[PDB]
Amino acid sequence: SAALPSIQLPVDYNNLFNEITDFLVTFKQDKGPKYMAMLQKVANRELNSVIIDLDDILQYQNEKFLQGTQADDLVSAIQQNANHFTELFCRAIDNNMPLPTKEIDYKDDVLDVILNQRRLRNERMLSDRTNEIRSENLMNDALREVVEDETELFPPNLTRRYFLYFKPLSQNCAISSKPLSVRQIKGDFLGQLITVRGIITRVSDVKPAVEVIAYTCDQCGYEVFQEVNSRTFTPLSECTSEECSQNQTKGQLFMSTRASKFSAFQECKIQELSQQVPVGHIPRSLNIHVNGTLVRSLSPGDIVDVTGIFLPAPYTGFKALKAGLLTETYLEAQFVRQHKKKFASFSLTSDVEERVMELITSGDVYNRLAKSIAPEIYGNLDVKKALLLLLVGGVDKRVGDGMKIRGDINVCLMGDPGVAKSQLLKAICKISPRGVYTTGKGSSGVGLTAAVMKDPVTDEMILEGGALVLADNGICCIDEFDKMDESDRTAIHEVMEQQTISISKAGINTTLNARTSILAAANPLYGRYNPRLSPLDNINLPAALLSRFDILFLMLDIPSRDDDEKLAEHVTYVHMHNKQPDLDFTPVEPSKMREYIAYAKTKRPVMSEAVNDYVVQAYIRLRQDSKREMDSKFSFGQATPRTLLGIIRLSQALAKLRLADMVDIDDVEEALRLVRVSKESLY
Amino acid sequence: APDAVFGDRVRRFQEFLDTFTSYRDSVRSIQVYNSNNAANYNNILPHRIIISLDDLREFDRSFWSGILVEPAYFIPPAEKALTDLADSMDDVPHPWKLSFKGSFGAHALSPRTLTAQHLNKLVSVEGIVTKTSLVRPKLIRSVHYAAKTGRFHYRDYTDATTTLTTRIPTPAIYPTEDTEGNKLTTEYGYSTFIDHQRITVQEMPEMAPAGQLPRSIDVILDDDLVDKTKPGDRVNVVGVFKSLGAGGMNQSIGFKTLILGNTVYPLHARSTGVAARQMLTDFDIRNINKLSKKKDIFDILSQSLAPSIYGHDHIKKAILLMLMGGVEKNLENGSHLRGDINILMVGDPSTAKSQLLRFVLNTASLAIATTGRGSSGVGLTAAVTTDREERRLEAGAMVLADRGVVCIDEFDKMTDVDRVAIHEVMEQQTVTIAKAGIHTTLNARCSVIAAANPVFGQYDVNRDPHQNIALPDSLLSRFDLLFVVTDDINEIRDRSISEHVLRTHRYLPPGYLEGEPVRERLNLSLAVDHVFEKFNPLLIPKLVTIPFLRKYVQYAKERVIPQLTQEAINVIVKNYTDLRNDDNTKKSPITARTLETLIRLATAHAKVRLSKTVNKVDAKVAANLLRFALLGEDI
Amino acid sequence: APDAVFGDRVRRFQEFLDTFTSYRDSVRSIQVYNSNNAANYNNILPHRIIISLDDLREFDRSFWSGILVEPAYFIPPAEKALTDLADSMDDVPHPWKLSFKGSFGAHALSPRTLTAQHLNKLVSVEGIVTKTSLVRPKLIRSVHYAAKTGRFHYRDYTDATTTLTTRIPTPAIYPTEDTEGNKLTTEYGYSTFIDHQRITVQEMPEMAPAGQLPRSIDVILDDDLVDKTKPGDRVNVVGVFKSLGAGGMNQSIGFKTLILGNTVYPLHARSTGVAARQMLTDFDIRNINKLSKKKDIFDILSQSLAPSIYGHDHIKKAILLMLMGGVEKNLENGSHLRGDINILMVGDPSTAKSQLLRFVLNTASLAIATTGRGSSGVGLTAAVTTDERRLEAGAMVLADRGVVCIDEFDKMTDVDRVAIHEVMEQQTVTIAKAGIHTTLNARCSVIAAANPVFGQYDVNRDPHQNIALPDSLLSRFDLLFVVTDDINEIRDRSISEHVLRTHRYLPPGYLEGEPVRERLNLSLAVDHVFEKFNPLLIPKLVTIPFLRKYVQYAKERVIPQLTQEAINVIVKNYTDLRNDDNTKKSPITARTLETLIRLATAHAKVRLSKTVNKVDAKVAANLLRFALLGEDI
Ligand SMILES: Nc1ncnc2c1ncn2[C@@H]1O[C@H](COP(=O)(O)OP(=O)(O)O)[C@@H](O)[C@H]1O
Ligand SMILES: Nc1ncnc2c1ncn2[C@@H]1O[C@H](COP(=O)(O)OP(=O)(O)O)[C@@H](O)[C@H]1O
Ligand SMILES: Nc1ncnc2c1ncn2[C@@H]1O[C@H](COP(=O)(O)OP(=O)(O)O)[C@@H](O)[C@H]1O
Ligand code: BEF
Ligand code: BEF
Ligand code: BEF
Ligand SMILES: [Mg+2]
Ligand SMILES: [Mg+2]
Ligand SMILES: [Mg+2]
Ligand SMILES: [Zn+2]
Repeated sequence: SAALPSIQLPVDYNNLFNEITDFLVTFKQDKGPKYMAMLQKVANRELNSVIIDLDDILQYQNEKFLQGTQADDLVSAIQQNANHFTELFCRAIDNNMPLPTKEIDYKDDVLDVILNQRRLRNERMLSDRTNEIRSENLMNDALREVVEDETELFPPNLTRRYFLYFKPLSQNCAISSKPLSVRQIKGDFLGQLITVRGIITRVSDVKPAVEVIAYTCDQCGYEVFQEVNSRTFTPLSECTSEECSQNQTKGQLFMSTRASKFSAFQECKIQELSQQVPVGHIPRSLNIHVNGTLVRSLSPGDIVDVTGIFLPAPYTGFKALKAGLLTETYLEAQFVRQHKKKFASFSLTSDVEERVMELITSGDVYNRLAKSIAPEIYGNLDVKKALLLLLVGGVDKRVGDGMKIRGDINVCLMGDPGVAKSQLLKAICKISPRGVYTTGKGSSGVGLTAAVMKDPVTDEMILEGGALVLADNGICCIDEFDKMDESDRTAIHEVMEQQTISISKAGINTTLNARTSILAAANPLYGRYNPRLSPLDNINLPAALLSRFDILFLMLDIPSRDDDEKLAEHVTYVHMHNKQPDLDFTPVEPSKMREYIAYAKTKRPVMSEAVNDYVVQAYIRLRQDSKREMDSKFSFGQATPRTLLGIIRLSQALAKLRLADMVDIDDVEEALRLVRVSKESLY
Repeated sequence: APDAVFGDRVRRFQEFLDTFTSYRDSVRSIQVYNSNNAANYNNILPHRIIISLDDLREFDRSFWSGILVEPAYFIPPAEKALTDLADSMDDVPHPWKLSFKGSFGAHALSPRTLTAQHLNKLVSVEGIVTKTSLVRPKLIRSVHYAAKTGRFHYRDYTDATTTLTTRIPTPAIYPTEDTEGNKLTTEYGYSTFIDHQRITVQEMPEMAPAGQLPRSIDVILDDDLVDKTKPGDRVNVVGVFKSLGAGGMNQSIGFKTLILGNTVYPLHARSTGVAARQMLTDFDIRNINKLSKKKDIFDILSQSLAPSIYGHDHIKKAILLMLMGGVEKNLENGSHLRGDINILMVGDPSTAKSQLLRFVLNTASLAIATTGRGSSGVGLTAAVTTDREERRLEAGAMVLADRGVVCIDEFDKMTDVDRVAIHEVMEQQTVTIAKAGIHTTLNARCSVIAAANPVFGQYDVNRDPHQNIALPDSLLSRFDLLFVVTDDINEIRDRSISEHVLRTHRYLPPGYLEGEPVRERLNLSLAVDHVFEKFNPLLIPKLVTIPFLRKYVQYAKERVIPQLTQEAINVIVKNYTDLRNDDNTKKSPITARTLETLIRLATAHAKVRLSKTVNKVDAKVAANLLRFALLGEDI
Repeated sequence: APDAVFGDRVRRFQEFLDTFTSYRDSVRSIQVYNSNNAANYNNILPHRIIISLDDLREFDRSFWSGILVEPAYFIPPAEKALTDLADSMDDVPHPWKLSFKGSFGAHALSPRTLTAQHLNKLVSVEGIVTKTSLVRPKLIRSVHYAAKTGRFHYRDYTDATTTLTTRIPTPAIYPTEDTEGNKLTTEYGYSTFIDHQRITVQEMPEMAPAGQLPRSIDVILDDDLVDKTKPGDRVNVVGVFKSLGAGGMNQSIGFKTLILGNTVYPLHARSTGVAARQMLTDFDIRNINKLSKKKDIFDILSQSLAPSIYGHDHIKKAILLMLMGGVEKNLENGSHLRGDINILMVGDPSTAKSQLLRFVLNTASLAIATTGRGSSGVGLTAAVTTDERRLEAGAMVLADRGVVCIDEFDKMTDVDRVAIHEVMEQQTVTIAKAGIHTTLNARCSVIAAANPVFGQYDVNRDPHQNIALPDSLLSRFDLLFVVTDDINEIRDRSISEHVLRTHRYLPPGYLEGEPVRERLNLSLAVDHVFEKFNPLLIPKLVTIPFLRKYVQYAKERVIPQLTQEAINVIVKNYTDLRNDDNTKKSPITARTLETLIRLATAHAKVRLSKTVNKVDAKVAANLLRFALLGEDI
């Protein structure tokens, strides 16, 4: 024992194992014990994931401590050596696994039937050996240990289907609770359970990762399983089972993919946020190995607090730079919490139902939501309504023939410098769950190219998406629209209309799918608007591009002794107290905003005959009026078939805001009012 | 096996430590701070100490020379002595390590002069960091658990770069199984991992031989010294110049050489990312507090910015307010309100605009100097480098000038495309990449000052200012103060200028002779006698020394966080409304940015007066500055 | 590399030592004795302590079984704990080593039964020492000196034997040069050397099977254990049964197996070289003195020797005096005077001459039994091996300060008695043979038995024809007794009842018909005063181990001196013995005067008197008169 000394460590693992078993058996304060019920669910093949909440463990410890029984800080020990406790917990699950209440049908998946076969074979082996030893004629209490020693069966790891994950202790309980930036993940935290907060940039495709590879040796009829615990491994040549290694028979062994064990694997990559980066540095990234059923829970551009185990890996760089046992580090994901919930993930659960109806009962949800976005901005309310309509979005129509209507709004915010267009765009970026704040020129040139590159993890030549693809089903928030290269405007044409990007350059011959709603802020030609020039000559947008904008605000700056002092008082209040001036007003919290908007999105209102008759009359009068003064100094181009379609989209989204599931005349009247007042600031 | 000479050196160093009680006091401070932070939670400050090599040379020439020229044999005894002193001192229930500062004599080198005849010696190399390997932890001790026996086993690990002495090379294999043969499971979180970072120091371009390829040396930083600096900094890395490897002598061209890091000193140089902090003694803070009481404090400070330059007092006041800056405001919804003020100078040639820019570069804590087109739009902001080792991000000028100043010169010569990319940095104080699959928002909270001659060479009174400036209206809006200066031929003013210039040129530095040429000083300040200056080119105010002004700015920026008051708010609102609704052909367009800059200038003046609140006088002074900038009114 | 198991064993043994304070007190006594010895100079007890394994078994069964089964992992922790205890106690500004006594269960073996299954286990072997290597020093640390620098360098050596656990093999290279190439001058007198001796233990002849080759084991002794035994001793060596070397497993028939020595015990046995020392408690000393205050103490002790032997009271008194012995005089110039009493018993068959000799053999502190023709003059004195030419100590040399019991003295060859002359008188053995000129020292007292020449002592002929021995040899013997088996009805009867009473003797706990089992009685060399059963049935009879204690105490403590009243009595008795003719059984020489003085001194010893009085001289004269004249008062 000279080579390997020993240490007196405060932790004990058998007592902790017994505590773990007790907690699993007898935790029910959250129809019987919660985790026993979950295990029963898993036995019936209904569930393939087991989430052990550390909050439950803390509550169990605390309740056992009040009654008098001393309980070791199992939660602290998990927070210190989480990797070993995963094995402890899976062994405990195997020791308490309930019997299935429904047997194996033909609808069940292959892994379940293979595991059932393995369990039946293990039981048959054990019973056969027990029968043989009983017939040898030498009580089952003694016989069971002997049979277990003399038997060769399927190990528990290869007979379990559930995946096991932890959940960090919540911050409201008062180290896993505190979210840490990537820079603060030093070498001290290795092996613990930590929560890293940051943006997700790159997510690989789901590929099968080998846990244990199964070989078949038909000469001796044995299945041999080689565990794999690295990026690479080596196959076998001689059957290492007892007979082929012992007898003169040398059995050839072959791999079996179906019999082997795999796991869904994804090498994500989280990145530091702008708030966490210190002064003068640039964000750095940390690799995440998402494994098991947790795959596809992370997408690029997400802002998440991934909780996982900070495990080391052997050094993978150049050998010359190596000086000692250098270790590369990663984070094995356990639990993922999204800062901004996705719109496509909305379920009207009773609690979401109550927060939502409380918003409904507030009355005037449309105006309250409109004034809610960016409260620090004063007096720009029609633009806020338009942006809310942009967030809600119309209804996509795909007729049986194949025609597809956009169903999304494309808003522009042309106006003078210093009217808080960029701050409106940044606010919308805050409320919106997905959206890129693309701005300026040059940077956009490669942010829409979407070219092809090889992924390091799988060696796949995955295409890289630009800003617009990353903003799929989001808001593109393009800033400084007028100062941006014409080459990208050519792509913006097709993105706005067809919702897809067609690329036919060298190496790429595909058509990207980019369903996006574009918000554009820009200055007119010659900077400040000149009233002497016609609006079309001063907006500078070509008639094709301008047609795609459902609403094009003017936001002209016209000084006045009253509005100027109103704005000045508002801004000075915002500076002197970090809050909107309005005492009686209640700015809705952004989470409630997102929730209501998400509920609204599910509704898909349709049209009524009176509504479409009114819309047709409006379109006729708009077309004739546009034709009349198309050559005047107050012209706004010529109305196009899209202009009605925009009216349709705004009316449908307004109906979605009332959740009316059917459009009324008032919605159309408000939509026409918005479209008309979008141009009334130039008088 | 114990060694007698080792113990003798240990005793000598303990005697040295007892002689200079400053180090003992510093160790006590470290330990009490760590204990207090432990008690507060029922930043741990690292186990390190700084040794003044001058003090050691005074105490014992033999020991000082031994550390300097034979560090592998002298440093470990001193470290053990320090560890024993810490253990004895720590009456309250990981060895300590040394760090060295002082004059290294002939061993103060640069990566060009680092020849083999300095090997195995303590050296102090200075240069610019160019590469920083990402911090990869190193495994020094691995704890394993044996399931069968239920006991924990450990093994210690080491390599050549860990130990200054050459410990006997023993292979370090990982304990897969126990002595009895039982399976062993690794116990992370109980194993001890230590950080490790390789940084490369290149000779500074300020003193590199022009036109020749550079020379680089690798530095291995471990533990507390990791992540101490970033690429593009200036460092003074003192450490043992170790030589490693077999040198190819073993049957497989030279020996691999590197510097084991003992101390890293980020060095402040003009137009570099390293900020220039200064030590504030209680005497200095007392002087600052006393001087802040005067009513003419703003004038006194403003006069001291550019004593050489005659006049331009309003410009100097604006520059001082820029150096103080405003308070940036962050709200719950996520909106960020600019708290930095930008100044643009437009005027005739030889109006001392470039001189003011150079002084701002020379006096701010963190300033970056750029020219018109030498720093392109890629040079400013930031852009992806597409490095093959992949798609790294390189911070341009403005990102490196976070919480600092950017001194752009010849703003008019800038490309239109270059000035397109500057809008977001000016207003939103962020740089968005959104390029090549990289979506990032770097933080660039920089204050921009620019000088640019009018398009017609000399400002044209006959033409309107819109024709002369030729800058986009948005860019002019983003600039808080747009000063339009001129070279006007006036007898009295010009003869006063001549008097001042001839007075300035007739200056003899105190430690100099008449015909003695002035020797250039690099002045690489390290990021860590009276207040008033007797010499004055302009005569009778009291002018403060530039280092004292730097101390004043450093104190005011950190200590004071002013807040607005209703009294100041009324004045600001009245001034804003009067400016917006009165037409007097102002030089700049008047928008809500004018209100914002009124607020920020009032806040800056409040910071100058060291006031916790913004008062009426600050609002009046800010309005006066703005009116001087636009109308030209001066009272 | 600190270890948790090692530290826990260390603290467990420290708790054990704290529990049984006797070991702590012994360590304190050793320390204070060494300090006092250093104090007198402005012997050194070794840093060793004896542990009773029984107390360890009682205190901690697990640790006890660990020591016995796997001593490699248990003895070093115990030694470290003991060293820590000694350092802590030694507050006044070389590790301690550990030794064991007690029962070893199934590990108490002989060299025949040391099968390989006992390897790496603390064994207690018993046997006879055949070969002892020379006590050689072993280099463990070598202090060198660099002439140029002036700094002393040192290195520490080790080998598999000196440590129980296998250490990583570091070749022993003697430092000839400094690290910088400077020449080094070895500093003897500063480097440390440890005595090393190997002894071979062979199966004990008493317990060995007869007619089969013996089996032997090798014992490695170290430091204070060296030279604690003499070849031919019976020892109980306890230590680890370690196996050393690759044992041919590494390419060049078993493994080198030896017993590393932890403790060696010279085992006293019948007719061996080792003496038997009895511990004298203060209770024993008080009883001894109190019994010495008795009047007929000489009679009480003499009657206590052979109660099962009727009569021969004067022979018993002579044997008691011989066991006590007289004082030895070494004059300043160099001359030597014999201080031992020799006894010769010549008598008819079945007069108990041999049984008395066997009693003396079993009860003397150091006795060796020989027969006449079987043991030659080579067996007595000493012999040269010729193997180079080493001396083999014979019977008389081994019995120095002891007793030699020769049987069948009449049968022994004339050459043998020629050899025995000088040993009996001058108490030296001179070799001066084959180029080996040494004078071995053999100061022993001889008791012998011989039949009369005509088979029975026929009183019709003169004593000379019956004795049939040279006159000089009879002069050597201090007391010559002639015992005749004469028919007398009263005496025959009394003898009959005495012998019958002896035969119907029951052990304390044996059945009436149970067979009595013999025991070897291997006493370890370092209940009442009287005996319950007296076969002669009031004069008290002392218990025979108490008699051994009394003899030891008298021999050690008391050295009598002659006084004028005695001188006169002895002078007159010698004169009237010499000048009067009564047909004595022996002629009278100055040796008779020496015998009178020696018997007087022995009697004074018996009374524990620092001086010899008139009564002792009277007793000596009367005993000698009974010896020679055959008559008393
Ligand atoms: N209506 C307004 N409400 C609040 N702040 C405003 C308003 N108009 C302008 N501002 C302020 O003026 C500045 C202009 O912000 P920004 O969004 O960059 O303007 P733009 O993009 O329109 O040029 C900001 O400091 C903003 O807070
Ligand atoms: N008002 C002034 N006071 C002192 N020196 C001045 C003044 N105006 C110009 N100079 C001097 O004239 C030179 C030109 O100044 P510079 O800053 O290079 O001019 P420009 O405005 O063309 O950049 C410098 O040497 C400067 O010291
Ligand atoms: N006086 C006696 N008292 C007791 N037993 C005696 C006596 N004389 C002889 N015996 C017994 O007779 C036997 C012969 O004694 P032993 O010493 O062998 O005689 P020997 O003088 O021929 O050597 C022994 O068993 C001894 O006990
Ligand atoms: F001057 Be703003 F960014 F339109
Ligand atoms: F002639 Be200057 F540098 F504007
Ligand atoms: F017959 Be006996 F042994 F003198
Ligand atoms: Mg903008
Ligand atoms: Mg210039
Ligand atoms: Mg006989
Ligand atoms: Zn096989």
